[PDB]
Amino acid sequence: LLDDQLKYWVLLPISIVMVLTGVLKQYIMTLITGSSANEAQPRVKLTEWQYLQWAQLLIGNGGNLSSDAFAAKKEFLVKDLTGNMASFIPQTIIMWWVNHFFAGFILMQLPFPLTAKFKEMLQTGIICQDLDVRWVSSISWYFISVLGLNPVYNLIGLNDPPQSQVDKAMHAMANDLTIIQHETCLDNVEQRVLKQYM
Amino acid sequence: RLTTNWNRLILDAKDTTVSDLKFGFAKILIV
Amino acid sequence: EWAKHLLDTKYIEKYNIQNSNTLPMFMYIVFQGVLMYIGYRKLNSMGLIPNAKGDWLPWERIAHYNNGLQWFSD
Amino acid sequence: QINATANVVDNKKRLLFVQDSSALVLGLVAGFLQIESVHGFIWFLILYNLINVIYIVWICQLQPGKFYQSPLHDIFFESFFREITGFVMAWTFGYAL
Amino acid sequence: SFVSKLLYTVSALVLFHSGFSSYEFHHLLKLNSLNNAQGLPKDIMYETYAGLILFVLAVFTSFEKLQYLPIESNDGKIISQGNYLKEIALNKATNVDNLIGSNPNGEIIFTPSFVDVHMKRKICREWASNTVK
Amino acid sequence: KDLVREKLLTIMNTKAYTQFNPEQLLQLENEMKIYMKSGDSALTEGNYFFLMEMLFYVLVYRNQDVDAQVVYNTLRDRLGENSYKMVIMKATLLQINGNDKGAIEYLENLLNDDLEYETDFVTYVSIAKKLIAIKTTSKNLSQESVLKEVVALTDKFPLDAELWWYASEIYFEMGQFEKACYCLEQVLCITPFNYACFGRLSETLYYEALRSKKQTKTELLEKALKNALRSVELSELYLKGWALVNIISRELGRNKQNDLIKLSASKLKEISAKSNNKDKITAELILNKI
Repeated sequence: LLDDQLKYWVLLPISIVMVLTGVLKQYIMTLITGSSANEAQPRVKLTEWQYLQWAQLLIGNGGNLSSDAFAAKKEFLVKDLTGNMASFIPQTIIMWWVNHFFAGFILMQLPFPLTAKFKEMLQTGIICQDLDVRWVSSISWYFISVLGLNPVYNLIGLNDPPQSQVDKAMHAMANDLTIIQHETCLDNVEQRVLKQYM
Repeated sequence: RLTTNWNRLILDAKDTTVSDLKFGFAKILIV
Repeated sequence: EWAKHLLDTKYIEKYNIQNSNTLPMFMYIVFQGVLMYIGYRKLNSMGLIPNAKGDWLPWERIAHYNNGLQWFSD
Repeated sequence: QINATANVVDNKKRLLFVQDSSALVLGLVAGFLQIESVHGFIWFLILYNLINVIYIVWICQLQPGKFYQSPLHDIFFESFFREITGFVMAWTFGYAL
Repeated sequence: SFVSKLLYTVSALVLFHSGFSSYEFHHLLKLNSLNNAQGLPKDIMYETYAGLILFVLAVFTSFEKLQYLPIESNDGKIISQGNYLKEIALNKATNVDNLIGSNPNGEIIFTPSFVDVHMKRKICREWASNTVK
Repeated sequence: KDLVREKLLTIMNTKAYTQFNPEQLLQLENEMKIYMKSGDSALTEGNYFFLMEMLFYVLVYRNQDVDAQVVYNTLRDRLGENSYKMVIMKATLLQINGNDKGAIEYLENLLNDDLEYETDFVTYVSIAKKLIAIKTTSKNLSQESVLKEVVALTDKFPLDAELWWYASEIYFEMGQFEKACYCLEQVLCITPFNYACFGRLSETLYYEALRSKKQTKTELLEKALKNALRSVELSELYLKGWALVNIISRELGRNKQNDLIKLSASKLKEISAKSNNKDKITAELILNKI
């Protein structure tokens, strides 16, 4: 075959619109998500929330290096305590767009041999029945675009309950963290350091 | 190659006549 | 330790009493593999299988019938 | 217990830029060599892995560990379906010339 | 001017010119074939391999051996690690910060809020004394 | 020269200016302004305004201060004055411009307007910090400053490690040296890998041990060893962890620690190598003195 100089008006617009549409998508998604605060509510509830977070981090952070100081905390603890839209919106709409404006062409030649049923779906524009395995219509180039475009976005540069009973649940975890795990540090540090830095 | 192509290197206008001959439309029919 | 080393090299006895708050195993791979089974079985085997005879039509040999004759004619 | 840091977030990400930069110039060279498919795939693999090892040679100073966790895992097979399809984009667009 | 961004531009452009060269030869490979009833890649290939190797080279020099200065001093005293990247082990990563007199904990150590309000008053008085100094 | 911004990136995050000599601080502001005005390339807007206020606060730290008004007026363009920083800049301006206490009461009702949580928790955390910083000038110094911290600290925000760290200083200077150990443990609770709370938590134990009984002397020294060794796992050339290990080993000097003295000496001589600046003077002083 001999396709004639439509490489300007389709292939470039297809890559170009994918580039702009995704860059816009990241800008739009970033715009849509705004917290701008936690809330504007009274003082107390965030205050005891961060107390709860202090307990939570004590589970991870402070529950390792406190062989002497483990028990001293626990008295205190008990007393003190007690996008899919981003997928759907752009790309489905532009499937309609491309089939609307770009149809009924053989746009290019993929380099690789597909199987016949790939050649079933891709050429809905053309109405030949034994054309070839390799040639493809316009919409196939889109089908290759969406899954291959992550390097482009990198290279241009872009990047990514009950109020009281749950307190009792973490008080039960305060009870659990007493002797569920007493971690072996401030005992093996001499062994570990002599094992290393030689 | 550098010299000849740099001389080349130093908008659409949709002209019909070259299109005809490239696709073989321009032909002589001997009857 | 411009000042901490200096404070350590000499002797210091500065302290007093203050209130101070008055503070007091191959299962994982066996498990995961069938999830590779399910897509190939259910959808890629919809119409997209190699090794069945319809995939070699591009590679099918060109039957040679005459190979020494022309049959020019009207 | 080997310590891990948020430092790695940069250098890990940094590596991606090298490979993604090495994955859209590929495809174009394949298309300009005007190639069939399986020749193209083997060409892709040999250039891709030579780029990977020379990256381990030069940017990394022959010390893949001490820069990444699971380093032998990550240089070869991580981000491998993240860029093979980009290579297909590059290869289709190049071979149309 | 260092060679990396130069090499990016010349490598993209030499690939672009190899592109126009291959445009002319390979468009006139099948278009001229139409004149022959559907009837030098080699130096094209050699200049292509030049372009690929040079672009590969181009990417490397955008990565430099990391080189640093001391925070407290005002002389140069340029601190070289002889290293390209930044490592993952927290102990020696903490090293490369401690070559500087800095602490990524930062504010917790220094407590800017209490210190500053006295610091500005006394420091203006203090340097006013040091103005002879 | 883009290498300059690296220090600036440090100086915003580290507040390195805070403990700088006015001689080198004056150098710093001069060295800054040339790159601030000249090297305007390739740096983010957020970094721009963080550098711009850090110019303001250097200038207030400087002995000439009229330029502070310049920088503040140029930086007043964005987000008005409601963010935490412009509350800081206006308070320190109103407090320095005439040496009038006024900003506190204009800030006082602000916290009574924070009763609705009109701003984020970190904001009035910092307001609590800087209003106390004002008040310790109102009440020029006392131990009850910490008692004031308690009504601000144990009631509202344990999470700020800076508060417990600062409280440690006032306990450590003349107060009981044991509650600093608890508070520094709490600092460890907040952040896993503070390796200077590690050195300090051992030093406060050592100073406590200097005034304790013999069995408590050995007990606290042994705990101090294991805390200074806990320093070492977070860093190789950390001058203060290795040094404090070597110090209590100088005090004790017993056979296995004599080997650790040899290892610490190799590491401390590596530290006292000239890769490090000025700190080497303190490191070498203790190395070669005894």
